[PDB]
Amino acid sequence: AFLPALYSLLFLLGLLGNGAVAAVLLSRRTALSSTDTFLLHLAVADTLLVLTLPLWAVDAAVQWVFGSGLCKVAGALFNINFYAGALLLACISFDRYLNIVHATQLYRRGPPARVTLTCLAVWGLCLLFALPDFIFLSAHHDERLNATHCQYNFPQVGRTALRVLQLVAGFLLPLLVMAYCYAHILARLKSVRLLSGSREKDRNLRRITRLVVVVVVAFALCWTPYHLVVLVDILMDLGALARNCGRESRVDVAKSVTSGLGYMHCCLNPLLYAFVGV
Amino acid sequence: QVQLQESGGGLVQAGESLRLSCAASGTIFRLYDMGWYRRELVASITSGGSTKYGDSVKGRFTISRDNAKNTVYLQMSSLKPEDTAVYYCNAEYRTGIWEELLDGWGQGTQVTVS
Ligand SMILES: CC[C@H]1CN(c2nc(N)c(C(N)=O)nc2Cl)CCN1C1CCN(Cc2ccc(Cl)cc2)CC1
Ligand SMILES: CC(C)CCC[C@@H](C)[C@H]1CC[C@H]2[C@@H]3CC=C4C[C@@H](O)CC[C@]4(C)[C@H]3CC[C@]12C
Repeated sequence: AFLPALYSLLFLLGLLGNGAVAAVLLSRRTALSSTDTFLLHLAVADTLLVLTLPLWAVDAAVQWVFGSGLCKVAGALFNINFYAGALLLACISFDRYLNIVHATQLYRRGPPARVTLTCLAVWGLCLLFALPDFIFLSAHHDERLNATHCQYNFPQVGRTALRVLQLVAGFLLPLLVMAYCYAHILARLKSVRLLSGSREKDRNLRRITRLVVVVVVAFALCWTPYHLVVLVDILMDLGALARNCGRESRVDVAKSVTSGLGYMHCCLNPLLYAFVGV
Repeated sequence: QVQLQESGGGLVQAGESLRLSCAASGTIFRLYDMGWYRRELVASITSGGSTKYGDSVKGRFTISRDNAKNTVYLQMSSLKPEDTAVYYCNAEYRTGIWEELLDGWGQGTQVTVS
């Protein structure tokens, strides 16, 4: 009813905004800054997750009918959007740390395409980390009175290990890297007069840092509840506390709502690049 | 968006000493530099306590700063009639952590000796 309608609305808005920003950035692709190309790549890592909405819309309408391959692709895309976002934001925050504190940047004055190879490497890591979702997803009929719904299918022995490795990597390497880099950036920026020596090469640096920090705060605020929920799940499966077989509905609805919020982040990004920074 | 209060100027006899005080108020995130100018600098002090004087000053004038009140003071001893001029307080400030550094001059004061 309402779910297909809002899925269609999200698809339209996200596709329009992300296509617009990608075209705007690519119109001047002959020469791009490091921040500009990182934003371009985390937008092309998001257009795919926007494209995959109508599948879930028709799934919520009647039933999944597309097949196993489309299910694998959709699951892999959802699990790769977060990895691409986290790794790209960690790289951009490390670049900001290099520019601010040490002032020894080499992306533009060094090798011509260091940024391109870094992005290719993070794409490779994203695909390698998404392989477990590629290999363990199928459209099982489940024999539930015509209820062919996409779901994982594990031997139940390595599910906890896979979940804990996913959480550790994707929410503890980028988290620590970004926290350290931004702590040092703020410490160096609260107690300095001029970055380099100028008043025209210092203002734009602060503007760029403002844009990047609002982007990463939006990303964290959108993608944190899902990982907190999965952390609660993995702690529950290890027999830590609060196992009572009564909160399963709560964790399921929490997973659903956090997945919805992660889907909304796609349309949140372009308007953020729109109103601030003009 | 910065108000500068200047005090200390007025009538004084020759061969005496005077104290000029300049204070800054408003929505300021931080203050970095301060100084006094006649179009040329006479005494400048940074946030780190370093003091710079012009070529026409033989270390006679004393410049001090108080960051608690964000107030700068300039003491001149053994004044001369040639010191009769107009002195303008200066200040460099940042109004926000993401904002450009920019400076705002003061109204100015008149100093006359003998
Ligand atoms: C330090 C505070 C916080 C916000 N921040 C500020 N910078 C300022 N300059 C000011 C100011 N008032 O001047 N305030 C603030 Cl909060 C810089 C970024 N930082 C982190 C950066 C880390 N991330 C956590 C995170 C990141 C990525 C992912 Cl995947 C998951 C979780 C949490 C946010
Ligand atoms: C997970 C599976 C199903 C999705 C397939 C991965 C695709 C979408 C990835 C892998 C290689 C990627 C490309 C690698 C490099 C570039 C060059 C850049 O200037 C524009 C984006 C572009 C062209 C990337 C777009 C996304 C891309 C095509």
